[PDB]
Amino acid sequence: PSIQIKRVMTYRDLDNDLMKYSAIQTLDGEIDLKLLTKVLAPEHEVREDDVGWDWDHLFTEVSSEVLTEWD
Amino acid sequence: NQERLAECYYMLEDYEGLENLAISLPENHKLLPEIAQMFVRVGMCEQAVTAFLKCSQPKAAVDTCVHLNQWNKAVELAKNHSMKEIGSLLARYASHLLEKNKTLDAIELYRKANYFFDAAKLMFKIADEEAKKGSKPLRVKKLYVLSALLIEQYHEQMKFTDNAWRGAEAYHFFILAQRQLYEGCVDTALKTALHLKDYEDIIPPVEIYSLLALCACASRAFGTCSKAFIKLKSLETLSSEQKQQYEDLALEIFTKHTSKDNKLPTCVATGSPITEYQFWMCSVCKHGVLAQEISHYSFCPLCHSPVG
Ligand SMILES: [Zn+2]
Repeated sequence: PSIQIKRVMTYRDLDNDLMKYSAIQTLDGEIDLKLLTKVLAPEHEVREDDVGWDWDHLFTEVSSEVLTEWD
Repeated sequence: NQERLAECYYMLEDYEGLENLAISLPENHKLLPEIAQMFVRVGMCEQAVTAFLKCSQPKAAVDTCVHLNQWNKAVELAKNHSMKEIGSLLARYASHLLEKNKTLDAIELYRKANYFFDAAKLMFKIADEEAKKGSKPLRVKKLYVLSALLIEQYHEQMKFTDNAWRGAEAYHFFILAQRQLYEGCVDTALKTALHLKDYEDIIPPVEIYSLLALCACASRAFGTCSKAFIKLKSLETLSSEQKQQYEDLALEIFTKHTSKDNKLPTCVATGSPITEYQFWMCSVCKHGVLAQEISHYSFCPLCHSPVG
């Protein structure tokens, strides 16, 4: 891939997020609420799909992720 | 010939033949204990237990369940044949496992052995530790759901759930409030945050009231916004610099705008109170969902059990 292409992609990616989350990041556009937004979570983290949660598979998943997180 | 036939089956590894031979023998026999030992060596707990019980040796039938770590069968046979010495076995085995930091293994045994209270306590401790750690809300919700499920299994064994399912609901409504805030339905997000205000014992107060203040600011609820910063500043677990930051932000907000503003069961789907007397109810989590939003979900939003 072209280096200029990588630079353009990086610039667009950086430009995206600011206007993506300016809707709730600031009040009226002049007051920045970065202090209060710190307790929010990423979009994909608060997405849940309607799938049955059986005890065994859920337990295995949470155990695996805990073991990966724990050190 | 029986004695040599069992040896031929064993060396041939035709364990189905061994099982057929053991079930074709009379109630007692000099060969059944040997067959059960063979089964134990190869690892067939069920066939070994049946063979030993045919020999009328329940002590070994439970010693193999302990040895092969089939604690459900061990406890059941202890209850039947009146040994009752396996409680200490489970206690010290789980103590050793905890000494190895394998709490999940302890929970697994306690679930296998139907000691659901102990596994529920362990999962409650783990969920509380995760909540204190401030990890991802979905993970905490899953842990609390599993803990509540263990509590429900213990209660079904008996025949406090208002604590387990409440612990699940706290983080579930946290997630729902965040989702509704992102989706733009600010009014529902504010209502859900106000409803979550009741669970300050589980979720840390700082996160709760910061989210509530954010929802109020994004939804033009400045009275509730002021009521949120009052508690946020008054919180005793905040640093002096953090208190100064909160005070300065509140000062800016309330110089910009005026501070003055303009139980029934709760629907899991949208946090609004269930006004109607007739409403869809879950079969497990015991928390209702409004009749206008039941059909949308193929599983109960709180506990993900099948709808019905
Ligand atoms: Zn439910």
